[PDB]
Amino acid sequence: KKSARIRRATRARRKLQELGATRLVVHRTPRHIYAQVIAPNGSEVLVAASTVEKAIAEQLKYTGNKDAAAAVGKAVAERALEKGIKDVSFDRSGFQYHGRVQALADAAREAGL
Amino acid sequence: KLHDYYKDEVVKKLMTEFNYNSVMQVPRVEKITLNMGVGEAIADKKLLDNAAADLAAISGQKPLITKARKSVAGFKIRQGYPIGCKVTLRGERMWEFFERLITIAVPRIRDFRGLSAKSFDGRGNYSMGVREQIIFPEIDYDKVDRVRGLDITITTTAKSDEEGRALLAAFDFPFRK
Amino acid sequence: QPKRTKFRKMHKGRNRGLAQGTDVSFGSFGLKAVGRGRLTARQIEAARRAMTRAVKRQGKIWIRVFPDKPITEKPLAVRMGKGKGNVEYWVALIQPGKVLYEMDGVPEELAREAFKLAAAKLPIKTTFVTK
Amino acid sequence: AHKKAGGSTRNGRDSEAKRLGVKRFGGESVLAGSIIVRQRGTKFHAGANVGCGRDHTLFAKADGKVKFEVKGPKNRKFISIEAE
Amino acid sequence: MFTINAEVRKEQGKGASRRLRAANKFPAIIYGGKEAPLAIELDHDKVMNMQAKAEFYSEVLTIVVDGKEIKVKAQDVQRHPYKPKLQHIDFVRA
RNA sequence: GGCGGCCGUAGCGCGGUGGUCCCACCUGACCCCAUGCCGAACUCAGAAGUGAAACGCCGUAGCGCCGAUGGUAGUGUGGGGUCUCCCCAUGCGAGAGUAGGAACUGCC
RNA sequence: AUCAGGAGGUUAGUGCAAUGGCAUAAGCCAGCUUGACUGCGAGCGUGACGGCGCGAGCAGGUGCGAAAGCAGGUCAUAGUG
Repeated sequence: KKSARIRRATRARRKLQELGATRLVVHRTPRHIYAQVIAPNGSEVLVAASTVEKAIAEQLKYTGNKDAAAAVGKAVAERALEKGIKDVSFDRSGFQYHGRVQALADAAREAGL
Repeated sequence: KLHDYYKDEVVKKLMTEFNYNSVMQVPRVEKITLNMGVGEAIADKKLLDNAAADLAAISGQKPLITKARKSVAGFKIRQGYPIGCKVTLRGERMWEFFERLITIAVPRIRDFRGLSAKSFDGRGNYSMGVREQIIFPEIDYDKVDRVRGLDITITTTAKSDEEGRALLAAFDFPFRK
Repeated sequence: QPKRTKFRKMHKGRNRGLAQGTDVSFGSFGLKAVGRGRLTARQIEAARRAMTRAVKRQGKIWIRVFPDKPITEKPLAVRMGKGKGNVEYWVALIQPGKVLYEMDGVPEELAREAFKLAAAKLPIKTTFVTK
Repeated sequence: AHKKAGGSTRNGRDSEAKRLGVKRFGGESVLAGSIIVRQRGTKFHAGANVGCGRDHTLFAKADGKVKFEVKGPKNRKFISIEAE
Repeated sequence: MFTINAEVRKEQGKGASRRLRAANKFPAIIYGGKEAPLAIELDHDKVMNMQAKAEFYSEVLTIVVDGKEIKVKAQDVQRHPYKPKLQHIDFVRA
């Protein structure tokens, strides 16, 4: 078969769909950072939390740094464990290393994922 | 300084009395290419030294020596011969060299004209024509051997002869008819 | 005979050519021939040149089918040399109900006598059609 | 050096390919069929090729690619007996 | 306004068609937007001489099938090969 | 614009119109970080100016693709004659032609 | 010759006689690096028949990568006794 438009952009991952589990997409914005736990077959979002929502707790500083990306990971993951999910793979479509995505992943494990 | 007003103030005015359109298209960023004068022929293994040595004073960084693509054609060319040697970069630099270039030192040469012929005809890339002896405020008056004279270009995406050059004569003079 | 062409070797030239008549207006007349048959370029010229040499009154005479199927022959012994292109040049394939020569003309038929002369040159019983 | 004389392929021998893998009985995770080498994706029964369709069935065993762009090269999604 | 008689195509087939053509009869299909298409059996002799008249395709033909007219216009006519005759003609309600 | 469902008739082109809620452009590069030669890439920051390239809607079916109502040539299959050849029975029917879909649907 | 812009699924190129595959690519450029590892099985060649080859595991371990993963030489089919 040919390479779908998505495969050409290599943003997706078929190797994580062969397992039949969930993902941990990490959206990044020059103002905010977002994370989700979408499941196969469309865009089924079970749990998610934005850095802007972190303010609801008691956030003061900017929401576009590293320490903020780690705070969101603990929130999205905490809510995930409350849902019923245990395992999850990391899905960072295009990005560098040691960036905010790594801090997001390291935060997810800190919760229990 | 006197360079910011040309992309917010003196850009809408030159698009109202004789244009009647939108806001964009006239005139952006994108790097500006600065070519060098053919160094070939002049002399032998040299000149390249005094080169990049003077082209690194008016600006930053040093030019790179790149060759062509190994593909012999219907011309006298071997495989692996340094030719061209071009390096162009920007970001916010190509904005000041449009100030200290056409303000001081000119008029202040020795026999400057004032009237220029119609360079281009049906394009965007203008033209130029400077001699070998030039006097700049960013160059020593007595210590430079072999005077250098490089041209000056400017890339633009115009569609008609008019509607253009009206921005050039908005800071870069003289230019009589 | 499996239809043929070239993509092989160059043979003789066309004994035909002169389409004749003016093509500023496209008509829908013709001279159908009941029965399929292979006609060589030469015989096509004799028939075409027969009517054209008779329709001096006017023109508008045209042909749709042309020879595009070569046929090689072999004279002598045999054991080295598929086939060369000799007298047997290109040949046209005519269908049981195909229109060959059609002349743009309103009921004033002065070429029926011409088509008759040509109808006696091609190996196939042809019939005159008005539509 | 270069090629010449236009044409289709270039004549060979007798095709060497089969169609092993009933995929309706016991099936160890291995190449189900034989025609063209090099290909992955299918981990179970995924017989799906342009046409009236394709199919396979029953056999619990992780992974099980096909031959290549032939008998249903596409990769479906899981399948086993009925209750391994 | 040409008035032609006709029936309905019950045994739709090449075999049944040839038995009609031998008796001077050919099939035909009529359509008209919301109106459901209908296949009828027209007279060969009549239509043949009527279709020869150019106005045939411009008139509002009054085809009386079995016991009632329909009023339609000619579209295209499929002629027969070996024997110059009518094979099938299309019509449109007008 | 946010938030869902159905979930390859959402391939690919093309038109109108709306929200300063939103969003790319754009703008600025002090710093984290980064380009073999070029913060263009990469990454960070502010928001003067538009909608000229998103998105929300909504108007054409070109072309790709997926379905539906109508049928000649061609063709499956078994008997007939006939110089070749052609015919009949029977299951379909080239390809052309008439139409369906450019989203659909809930909420703030 | 080069450079800048536009059109351009691709007719380029990919070692080799051709077909098949491929473009945000298995193509090009640059950098880095080097799995052409060891041991032992199951399977594939209507119809039994060896060497050899290939696809696919397991056990222990080399290279690169974040990792999955990729190798049993050069995209596959001639270059051998």
